[PDB]
Amino acid sequence: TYNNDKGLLAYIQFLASSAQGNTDRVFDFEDALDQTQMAQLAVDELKKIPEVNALFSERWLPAPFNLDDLAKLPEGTLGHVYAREMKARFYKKVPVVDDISYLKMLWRSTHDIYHVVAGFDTNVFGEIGLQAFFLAQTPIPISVMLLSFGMVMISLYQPTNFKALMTEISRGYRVGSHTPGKLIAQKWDQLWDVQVSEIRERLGVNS
Amino acid sequence: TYNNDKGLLAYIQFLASSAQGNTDRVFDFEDALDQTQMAQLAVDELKKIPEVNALFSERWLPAPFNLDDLAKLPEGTLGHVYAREMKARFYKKVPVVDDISYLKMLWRSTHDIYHVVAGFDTNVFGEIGLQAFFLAQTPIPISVMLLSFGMVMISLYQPTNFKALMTEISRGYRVGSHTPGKLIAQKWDQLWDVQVSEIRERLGVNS
Amino acid sequence: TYNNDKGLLAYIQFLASSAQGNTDRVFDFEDALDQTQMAQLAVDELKKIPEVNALFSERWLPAPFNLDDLAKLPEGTLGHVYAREMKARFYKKVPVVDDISYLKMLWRSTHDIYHVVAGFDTNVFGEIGLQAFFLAQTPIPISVMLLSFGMVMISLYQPTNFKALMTEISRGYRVGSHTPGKLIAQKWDQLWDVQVSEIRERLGVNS
Amino acid sequence: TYNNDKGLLAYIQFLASSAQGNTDRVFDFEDALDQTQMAQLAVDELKKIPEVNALFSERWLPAPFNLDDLAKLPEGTLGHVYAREMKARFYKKVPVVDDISYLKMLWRSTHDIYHVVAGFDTNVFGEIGLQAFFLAQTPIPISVMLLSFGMVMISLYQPTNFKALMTEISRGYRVGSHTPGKLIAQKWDQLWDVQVSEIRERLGVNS
Repeated sequence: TYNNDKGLLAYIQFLASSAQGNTDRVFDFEDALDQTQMAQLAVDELKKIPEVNALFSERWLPAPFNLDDLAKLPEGTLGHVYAREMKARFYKKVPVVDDISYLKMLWRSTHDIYHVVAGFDTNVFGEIGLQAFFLAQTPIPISVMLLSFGMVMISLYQPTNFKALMTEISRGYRVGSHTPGKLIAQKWDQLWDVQVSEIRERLGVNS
Repeated sequence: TYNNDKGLLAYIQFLASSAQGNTDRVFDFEDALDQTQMAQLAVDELKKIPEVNALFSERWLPAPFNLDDLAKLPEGTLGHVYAREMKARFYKKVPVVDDISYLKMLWRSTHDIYHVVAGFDTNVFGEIGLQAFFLAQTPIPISVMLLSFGMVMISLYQPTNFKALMTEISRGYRVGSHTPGKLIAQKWDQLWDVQVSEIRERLGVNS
Repeated sequence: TYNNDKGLLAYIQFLASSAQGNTDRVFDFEDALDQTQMAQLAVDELKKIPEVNALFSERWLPAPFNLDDLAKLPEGTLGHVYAREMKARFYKKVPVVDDISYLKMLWRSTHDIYHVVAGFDTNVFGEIGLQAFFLAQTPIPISVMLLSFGMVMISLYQPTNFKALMTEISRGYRVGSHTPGKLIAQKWDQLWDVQVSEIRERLGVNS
Repeated sequence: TYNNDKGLLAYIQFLASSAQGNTDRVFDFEDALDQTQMAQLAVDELKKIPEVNALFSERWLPAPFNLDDLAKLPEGTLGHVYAREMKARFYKKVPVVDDISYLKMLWRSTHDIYHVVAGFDTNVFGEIGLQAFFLAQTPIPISVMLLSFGMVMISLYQPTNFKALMTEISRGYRVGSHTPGKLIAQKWDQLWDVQVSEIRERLGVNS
């Protein structure tokens, strides 16, 4: 019923293209994983968590925001932190037709907020660190693929930075494993005016 | 000075062949990684640990053993445990010409003993668990490649067993990170007559 | 001095992506072949034919045209035929910095004219047939890659059309081998007002 | 009903391994193509030629021979020529269970004789030329794959020999297209005592 071999072909494509813009390569890969068994299983397991199943039922997606208005919010709030680093540094839209296309949209609309709450950098290691945190909480295909990819590309092309990469991966997974409050379960558009330290405390980043 | 692109080609070869005996596929892959920068770096970092550098200097390799004589040793000894499970279930030999060909031989001669001391099964998950333990202690290219491979092949082809795979990977890395006594640093041929619990205690598997 | 392994990675990327827009995939591939030895050798061999070496000296590229003005030319002329089928059915620009970036631009600016003079369809088989005609005359890396790709993708995914593909490939090569007048050597912008039958006669398509 | 994606994975495996014994790599690849649609279609099309369909009915395979006894035959006979060059320079056996396993065995048992009758060298280019002759007569998946592979590996890794490769490929295809007597249709074990010139005349190599 599922074409997993096309998932492997998509991963081989991803590894090979990266050995030669960069934002669209991940979207093309993500799309190729929709046909796999892990795509359906991820949806089946997320729908087992009540607050996540509610978002699937509602088809919840964050309200549009103006970066300039977010920047005008208090000093340590989610809005201010996100906007300040967006100006210092938006995705491929798909029609929501089923559970898989919904999860894809929920992920794309919200995942760039994750690293600010989780406490990871916008750099390569920070992004691999964040994936390890997500995988520890709620495993989805792209997170598994991006972790393996990360490990392979750093050890092959920049092995002098492998220890650093493993330090972020282990920290990410460890912290994510001890965070009961799932990132994916949050209605982010309602947290722009809330302190980042307060959000971390609500999710129980320490715990 | 290093051909890393051939390392990526070797990994793509490995992923693709596995999607179709199995022992020789890993040896061919291992050999293809000798040309990479990570191969040299692994040697450079291992030689920084005194007891490991001594084995490189000596060109230490384990003495030949007769499985029947090992089985005749006491109940809980390394020899007895290894032999009992070998009979219930030997590799590609290369001439030792340099540091990389030495490490390859040391690895091949001894790595099948590792899982009995580390406490991992001979199955697929047990082997991926063991790699995570080794990577936590002394990172070498094959261990990184086999971890990524594991993660990708299970999530693509048997995703219903991904949680189980992550459970072994995390346990492996966690235990390995808390084991000061390096597996690679041991003169295994001198431990056949020593209790497994005693070896685990010497290496400080708990710590 | 050349990275050929990256050429193989580009081909693997191309095959794998083509097993899942389509115009940019060929450009990305073409670009990845610039680093190979065949890229330089193709330039070295083309520069051995005087008429071609003349365009390399001038860094000749076709003058801009308005499709509506070309359509207004007499019945059987190159301009009229091209425009009529363009309306019934433009590329990635690169700065001309050397002979490889030059040949890439010459190819992209002019190759869509080739099929009208050569007599091949705009469809998949017509394009693979045209590449066979081009490889018979003046071999360049993309033609070789596009031919192999063609053969592999049809035999793997649509084998019921393999006989038809081999009919276009052999016709293309045969006709191209018997055409002394090289396509690549022509200053196309000077032939818009010339009959297609006259151009075919000048190039000696029969011969 | 067929897994074509596994055929593509097998080709990617083959290309990548060939960028680093060599006899078994082709057999593993050949085996991976049995699951494709082209495998069945090749059998369906071969069984449409009566002389071939006769061998499919008998599941004909050549009788065993002693190389020393073949060498003792007259000067220009098939036996003598084959044996003389075998001594100057045998395969993976599979149980014949269906038409695909049959064609695989017929191919492996007899294909080394082909080059002596067809007039191609035992070298790399001679083998690629022979496959072109075979594809012109009776197309089977391995020939298509071996042709594409050939073209890609020479243009990527030894482009200075591409002209020579295209000379053998076009000669092979041209000669094969003009040979009515199919190689695959011959009961070779009955021709050991027949002159090579006589066999070429019977098959109509010129025609």
